[PDB]
Amino acid sequence: NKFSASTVHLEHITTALSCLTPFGSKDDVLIFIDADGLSFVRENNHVIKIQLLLSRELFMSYSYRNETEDHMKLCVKINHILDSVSVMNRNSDDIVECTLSYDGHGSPFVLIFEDSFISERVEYSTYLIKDFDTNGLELDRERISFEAIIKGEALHSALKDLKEIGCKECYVYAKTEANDENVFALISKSQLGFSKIKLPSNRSILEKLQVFDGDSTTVIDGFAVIGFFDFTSFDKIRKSTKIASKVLFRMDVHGVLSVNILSPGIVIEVCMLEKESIDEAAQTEIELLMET
Amino acid sequence: SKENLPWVEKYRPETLDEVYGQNEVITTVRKFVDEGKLPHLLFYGPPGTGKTSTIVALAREIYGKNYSNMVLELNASDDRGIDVVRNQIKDFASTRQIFSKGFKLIILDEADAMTNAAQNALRRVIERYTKNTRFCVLANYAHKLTPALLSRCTRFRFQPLP
Amino acid sequence: KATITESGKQNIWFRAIYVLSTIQDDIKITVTTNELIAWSMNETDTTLCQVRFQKSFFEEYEFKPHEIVFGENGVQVHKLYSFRVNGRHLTTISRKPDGDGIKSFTIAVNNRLIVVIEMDSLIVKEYCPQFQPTERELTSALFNEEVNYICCNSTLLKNFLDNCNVNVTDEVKLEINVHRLSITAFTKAVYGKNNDLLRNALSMSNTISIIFKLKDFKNFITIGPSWKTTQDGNDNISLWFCHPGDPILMQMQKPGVKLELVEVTD
Amino acid sequence: LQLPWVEKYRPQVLSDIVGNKETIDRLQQIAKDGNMPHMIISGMPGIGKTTSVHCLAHELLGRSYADGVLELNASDDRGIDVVRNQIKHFAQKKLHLPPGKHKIVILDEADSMTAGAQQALRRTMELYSNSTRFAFACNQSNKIIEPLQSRCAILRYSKLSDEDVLKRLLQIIKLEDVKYTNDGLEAIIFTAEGDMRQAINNLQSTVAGHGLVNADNVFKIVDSPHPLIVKKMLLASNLEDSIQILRTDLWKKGYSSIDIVTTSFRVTKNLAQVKESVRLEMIKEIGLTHMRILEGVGTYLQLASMLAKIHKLNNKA
Amino acid sequence: GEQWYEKFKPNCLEQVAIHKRKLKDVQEALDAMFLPNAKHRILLLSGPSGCSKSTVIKELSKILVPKYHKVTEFRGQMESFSEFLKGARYLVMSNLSLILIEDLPNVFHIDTRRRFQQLILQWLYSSEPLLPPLVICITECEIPENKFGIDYTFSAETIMNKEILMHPRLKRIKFNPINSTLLKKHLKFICVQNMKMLKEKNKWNKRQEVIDYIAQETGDIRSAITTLQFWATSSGSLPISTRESTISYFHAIGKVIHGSHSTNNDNEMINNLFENSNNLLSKEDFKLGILENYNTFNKGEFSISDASSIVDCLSECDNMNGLPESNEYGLREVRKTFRNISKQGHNHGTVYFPREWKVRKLQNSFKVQAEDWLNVSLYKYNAVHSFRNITLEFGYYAPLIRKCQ
DNA sequence: GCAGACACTA
Ligand SMILES: Nc1ncnc2c1ncn2[C@@H]1O[C@H](COP(=O)(O)OP(=O)(O)OP(O)(O)=S)[C@@H](O)[C@H]1O
Ligand SMILES: Nc1ncnc2c1ncn2[C@@H]1O[C@H](COP(=O)(O)OP(=O)(O)OP(O)(O)=S)[C@@H](O)[C@H]1O
Ligand SMILES: Nc1ncnc2c1ncn2[C@@H]1O[C@H](COP(=O)(O)OP(=O)(O)OP(O)(O)=S)[C@@H](O)[C@H]1O
Ligand SMILES: [Mg+2]
Ligand SMILES: [Mg+2]
Ligand SMILES: [Mg+2]
Repeated sequence: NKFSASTVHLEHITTALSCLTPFGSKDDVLIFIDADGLSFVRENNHVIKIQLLLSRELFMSYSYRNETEDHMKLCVKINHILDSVSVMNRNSDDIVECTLSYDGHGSPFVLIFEDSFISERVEYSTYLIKDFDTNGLELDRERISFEAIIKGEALHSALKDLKEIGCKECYVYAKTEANDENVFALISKSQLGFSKIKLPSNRSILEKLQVFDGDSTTVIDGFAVIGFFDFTSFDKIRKSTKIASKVLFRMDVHGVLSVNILSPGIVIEVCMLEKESIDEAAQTEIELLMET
Repeated sequence: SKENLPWVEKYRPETLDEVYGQNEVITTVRKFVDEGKLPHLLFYGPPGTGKTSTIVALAREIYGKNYSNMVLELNASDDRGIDVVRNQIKDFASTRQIFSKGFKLIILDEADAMTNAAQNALRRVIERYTKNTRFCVLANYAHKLTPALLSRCTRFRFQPLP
Repeated sequence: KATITESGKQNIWFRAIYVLSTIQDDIKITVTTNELIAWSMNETDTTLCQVRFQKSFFEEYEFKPHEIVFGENGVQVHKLYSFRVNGRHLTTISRKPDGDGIKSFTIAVNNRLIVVIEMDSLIVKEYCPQFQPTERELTSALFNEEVNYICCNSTLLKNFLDNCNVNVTDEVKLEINVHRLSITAFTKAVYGKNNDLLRNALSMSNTISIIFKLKDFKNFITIGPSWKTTQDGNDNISLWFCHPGDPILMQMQKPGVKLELVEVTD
Repeated sequence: LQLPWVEKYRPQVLSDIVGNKETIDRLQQIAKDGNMPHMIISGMPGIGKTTSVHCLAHELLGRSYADGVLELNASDDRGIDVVRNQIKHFAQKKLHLPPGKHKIVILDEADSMTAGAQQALRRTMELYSNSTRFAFACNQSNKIIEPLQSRCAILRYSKLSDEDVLKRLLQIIKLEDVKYTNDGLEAIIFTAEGDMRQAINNLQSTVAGHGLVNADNVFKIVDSPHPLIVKKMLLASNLEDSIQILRTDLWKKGYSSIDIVTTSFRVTKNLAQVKESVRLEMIKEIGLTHMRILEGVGTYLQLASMLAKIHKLNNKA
Repeated sequence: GEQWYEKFKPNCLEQVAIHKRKLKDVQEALDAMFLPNAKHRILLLSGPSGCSKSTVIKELSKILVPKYHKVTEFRGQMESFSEFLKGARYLVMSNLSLILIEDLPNVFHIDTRRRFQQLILQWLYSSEPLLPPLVICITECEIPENKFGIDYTFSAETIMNKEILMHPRLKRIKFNPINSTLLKKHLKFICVQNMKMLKEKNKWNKRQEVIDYIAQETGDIRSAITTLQFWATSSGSLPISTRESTISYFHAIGKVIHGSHSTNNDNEMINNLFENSNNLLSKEDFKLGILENYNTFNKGEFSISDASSIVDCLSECDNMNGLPESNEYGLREVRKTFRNISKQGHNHGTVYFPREWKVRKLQNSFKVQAEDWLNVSLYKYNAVHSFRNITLEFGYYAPLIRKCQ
């Protein structure tokens, strides 16, 4: 076997996979195996990209026997995996050991589950014909518009409050002041009218927040950054922020936004896409209501 | 690897110089892309004349390494229902480009096999989301296309190769 | 207007606004210097639900009717301001989040309703629903407090209401009989082409005239158990004059909230 | 990043719009007075209907265009409940407008919208006629139900004539400072056949691919419209000439047989200088050929046989 | 400003554009309803769009309610309408409010229309004391191209499945389009109301032909009022476009058979009929109508050769799998041959719907009878004979054999 | 477009 991994605590794996089910449940996940660990990436409509990474120390029997360039790809349907795993991993403290296997290329993804003298073995055939490779919605750190670190619980509560309101179009605000009264909020408009959820300047949920001038070194005060993001991406990310410790916000002048989720724990990084243009001249009325 | 493929796919053109016969169309589209102006090209002709090959070569020429995340290719093999079309193309066109300062090209192979409502939604998106997003229409049959689509899209005819 | 409350009255406020939204999609909210008035007139002109919030409900009542410039249609002479907003818009705003609490809530109007929510932590949520300033149609309230004596316990009545399978949407028949109130909830069977049962008759009754609605009655009684009333909080009342033609009158007295209800019978 | 000539020169005022002079003038008086009634605009696609509606709304509102319009298009969640709720919420708000001005709601491509949504629209207009107004944009008025057309004013749009399209072409040429020729402009008009957007696209292709606008360049970049060739070959007297015309045009330029059959059916339906019996016989033969092609027999021999039968019934031996 | 059709809303009963016979009929029906002995539980008033349906009930309820608000219009879902109907059930005494069902809820879905039907059946058969009056207004207008009833023609017969209509406690009064004389009188009333603005522009001297064209072109009073308002507001030299109406199912057959008086040439008439009414002329059970109605051109007194050619051409059209070209060819051939033979035409016969549903019902009855016969024969002993041979041998011989034994 | 019967004042 080229890749092998074993784990005893499947609660972490299943709660990490539950954060991918709102949109990634359909198909077309590109798992990566390397010396760093195990990673899953999902990208639909080329509008949002999610990366969930599993470290070496998470697995107990990581071997990774290879004699190549050390980068092998495989694409498997998520829905088959979810349907297979739904029946197992039942009850609590079932000490279900999961064994991962992949014989390089042309072999199905093999999962072995053992639960109280009862073993299971599911083979997941992959799809590697039209794999265009490369891909990735990456951004350069030399021109980051602003950086923000927020608590996971506050963001989860904000998103779960925003979801049921509606708000098919959402906005992201960034603002810094000289008196350390930093302003950060995710406002939106809906049929209800105007919805404003505000994250205060308290360091409990706004530990770090600075607005840059496109050089990632020159921090400035009194400058406003407007981010027009669709409701779909925020709805998809709401589940991913349900269980977390710290959430990192970072977008550049290009408008693409990278959100890092910390939960040692695993790291989840998601890349977003901004809308082409703001609706007419709305951004003006966003600030005009913000200092109102 | 190569040398193990059918000659139809083995000899697929990769550059605009590799497309023979339609010299006028190739020169016109080269002049269009040299000025950074893509006026919603529409390609019509008999099968085997090199429509999708020409658009693939053009996308390779004008983008290069941006084909993986800027070109949205839709065809008959993918579901093109009214809701699916409106959602997918609205999400693709409404989003701003990542880093490249160029128009976004969407290729629609076999556009004749879509419903009338889907074609109406597509022709509304063409005129609405056009600041950064362009459209390409490929179809061997024009009777199944809405006449409004043929008006907003510049029609190019692919003659049989001499 | 600026009315702020910091107590556990958010539950009863949300229950009342949900009742008003279920009765009518659009809720006409009229604010006066005396107290706070909220109501929603039925489409069938058979339901009049009145809820009153006294000045003791909030901690401040800084209302300035004379300073209102925009929306003079709803400003008429005790000067008061009237406006209407969608019930579903506000019910999803006044909801209590799961796993969290709200320590401060207030509602205000600008010169676009200015309503904000302040949870236990520092995070706050602000909403701007659209209202419409209407013509202080308080003649319904004039008929309501225009003005027998029946009193009974409310918790067993609420149990009867919520275990009677309101899904079939039957009618309620207040059978006073001689002395004991026997609450009944059944539907009337309908004949078919030849004595056929097009609609099944699900009848249930128990023993502890006039026929009125069932969801109105349930919504009116849900206000009681929602708020913990250690002091006062007496049971509901039922008032109705002779003949079934006139509507009925109900009142539920609370130290800070006044409940009224008018339901047209037959 | 240069916008195409179709979208770079979109008119912003009703004065720049050409075509139906009387209708444009009427729209100008409506904008000036402010009395905006419910309207339905139908006609040939790409003649300036949605553009005219947008220009009228802009001239009527000014600074109120930020909130005073709810442009619901075909490419949207055009259902029965969410659309009704959105229109109701739009109609249940008031803004600071003059008494002679009213809110305008634009529904482009109302033909494809579901009939239940049409009934919901009728309910919204009946309930909130005093505050907001509705402006429809479509190609034909047949798809709009009769009760909705009853509560509006219908303004049919005719095809743009030679003068208006030529004038617009001259203004755009002067704006772009491009050398042109009268013969080239005539060829552009002939290929457009009354279409404005198609004429602009053809002119843009001519100037990009060759520069100077000449008839030869226009004919090279784009061929003549197929209905004209179909009409030319159908009324040909001798069978040999019609056969040669159809071959050398359609098969050499690469036209699909089913498209040829459909165009011939449309031409025969719109034909004028033919008897009723001859027209119906030709329609029957067109239907037979269409069935043969749809089943799978769509070779040149079928088209040649169809022309032979048409000429046989024309000559009657 | 305010719309003319809303600003000039009628106040008295004489202002409503309603026929004297229609007004008397609706008055008598309502008066019968308001008595304690209710002959009709519900009132159904179908008709084309904008033929003054709702206003008749509005001013009638205005003038009759104080004798013994005005109406309770239901806003345009399922449980909401159920609650509305239940609340209307409890409005009988001291109010006497009429229940109006104008702008009925969504019926394009099967479930909502079915539940509407059971609600109507339940309220029609309710044996409860007294009765609140109820009026249902339905607009007859076919749904354009976007089955089995809906999406082909939206009318009273589409929504109600031949059970509510065939009820003793119902009075179906179909409404006709507004009369030309009444339309002219109402347009003249609007003009004499707007004398000042009429004299402001040069439109008073060119009024009679415009009024006549508007009255004779469309039968909708609201559309006529809107067209008059648009023409008066316009400076001039602007052609007027009206509300293009629809052609009924039998009207299409009449136009195909006899022709059109407005357009003598057949080609333009056929093209207009195909363009405006493609759905009606392309949908099934319409060629059957022509095949059953072509005999009434001269009460069956024309040449046999023309009829033979007609049916042969119809067979060729049916051979083309219902293509639009086939329909066009068949209609053109029928129109051409009737125009040719119309040199001697008088006393045309009446038209009827083709007897297609009765044949299907009889076929279903034959099928269920054959199934029962197979079941009883298989219960008695072993006998299988498929289905093809039954109609030829066992459909007649076995009944008489069983009867004799 | 067709017929059969009624409206309405000259
Ligand atoms: N101008 C050309 N010169 C040389 N080879 C060509 C040319 N055009 C097409 N081909 C060949 O034709 C093959 C298939 O052509 P495609 O462009 O993929 O299909 P198509 O011509 O677009 O027809 P369809 O039915 O619309 S997919 C290519 O792989 C080439 O080998
Ligand atoms: N009269 C005109 N004068 C100048 N440009 C015009 C005129 N009519 C159309 N155009 C151009 O054509 C473009 C398309 O016009 P539209 O109004 O979008 O077409 P349409 O009449 O709405 O029909 P559709 O969109 O196919 S349903 C406009 O943006 C203009 O650039
Ligand atoms: N003299 C008149 N007689 C009748 N209606 C009039 C008259 N003058 C104006 N109207 C208006 O014409 C309309 C006629 O109303 P109705 O036809 O009864 O409504 P409706 O039946 O719902 O019409 P549809 O079929 O839904 S479009 C109303 O809006 C009236 O205000
Ligand atoms: Mg192709
Ligand atoms: Mg348009
Ligand atoms: Mg009405």
